[PDB]
Amino acid sequence: DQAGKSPAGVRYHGGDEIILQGFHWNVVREAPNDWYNILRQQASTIAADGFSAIWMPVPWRDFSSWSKSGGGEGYFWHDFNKNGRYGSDAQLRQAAGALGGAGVKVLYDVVPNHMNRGYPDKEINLPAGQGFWRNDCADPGNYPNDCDDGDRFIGGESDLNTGHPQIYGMFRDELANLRSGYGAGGFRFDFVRGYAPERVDSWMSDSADSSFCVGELWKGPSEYPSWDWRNTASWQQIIKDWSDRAKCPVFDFALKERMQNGSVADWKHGLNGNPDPRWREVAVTFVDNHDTGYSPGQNGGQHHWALQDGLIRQAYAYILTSPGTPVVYWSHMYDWGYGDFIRQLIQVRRTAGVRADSAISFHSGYSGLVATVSGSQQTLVVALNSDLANPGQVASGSFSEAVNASNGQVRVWRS
Ligand SMILES: [Ca+2]
Ligand SMILES: [Ca+2]
Repeated sequence: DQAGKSPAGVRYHGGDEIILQGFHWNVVREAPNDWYNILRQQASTIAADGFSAIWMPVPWRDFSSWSKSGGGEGYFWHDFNKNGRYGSDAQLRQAAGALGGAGVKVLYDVVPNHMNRGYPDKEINLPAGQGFWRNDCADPGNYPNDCDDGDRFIGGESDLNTGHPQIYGMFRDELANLRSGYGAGGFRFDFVRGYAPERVDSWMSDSADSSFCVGELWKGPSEYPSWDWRNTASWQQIIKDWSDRAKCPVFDFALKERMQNGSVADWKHGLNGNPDPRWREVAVTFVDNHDTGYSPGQNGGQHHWALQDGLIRQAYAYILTSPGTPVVYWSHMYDWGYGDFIRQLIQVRRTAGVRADSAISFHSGYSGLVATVSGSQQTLVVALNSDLANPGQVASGSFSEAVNASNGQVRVWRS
């Protein structure tokens, strides 16, 4: 595993990560108080399957509950105590130690934008009237105010002033605590529309400068005011701007938007397909997560923007053979039967030496998506939902078949 920032200082940890999202939405209900135990038992399998990193659930305990129903998943934590719904503090340390010991770096989901302000029994008790909260200031709507330089979560009454020096430092110190005591190799930043991107750069500089970073900016052009250049920008431009200012890789919601709304041919318009390596190498690609996708259990999870059945293998073949940094969803890998296919694709990626900045060229004249990917060791030809017959139609050189699945709807050849 190679470390290192990008030529622009973006914390993509060498560009060679292959990430597992290590939970689904209903874990706290399907495996009560037992998930860290399961992750520890699975650590050697996760490593054998080829993952270099695991995105862990929010480690801060969350005892919220609402009624559709949910709660406890981590995104409405009430303090940093690790004895939450995924397992105990001791069980987390054991899981992180087993994962890191197997070569899987541990990335913690962290939620700075808000906390369960009203929870009656908690270690973090921030009064009103000192500037600790968004709503200490006038709050006319969902946009920055004088106590919060980003957007708000629902009504905003639980949004923290993350730029207040005491609140900034509270998170700074907890990121350091996760690194020194819980084996953190980096962080996944939740709801980054909620606070300044520069604050993520500051947090990482202070507490984990050489670690891996990724932020979730999920905000389409139409959510920006009419005077904001982002209101008429592409999804790529919006998330790339965030990554520039955070010095952090960013989830490729431009690719997700094309997978949900466009054709397979159109998947080339994700951030990870951009011909400028400074653009595509900061993309963190994914098929579904705990929010967009289904989960086992109640209500099928959230499924807010789920990829249809018929495209799952194509989508995994695309992200695992292409630039950017790919993320595999727990339930596709270990619940729903795509594991052997994904295992094969990870081996193909590693054997070809595809990394976050590998070149990718898209070919016209065929149906579907046809791409040539320049790995450090091999060239790949990838044909998804395509009438391409063979790689010699689009590439020079000698090729052999590496993947052929779904009646030829997923084909990969390697040089
Ligand atoms: Ca690395
Ligand atoms: Ca906020």
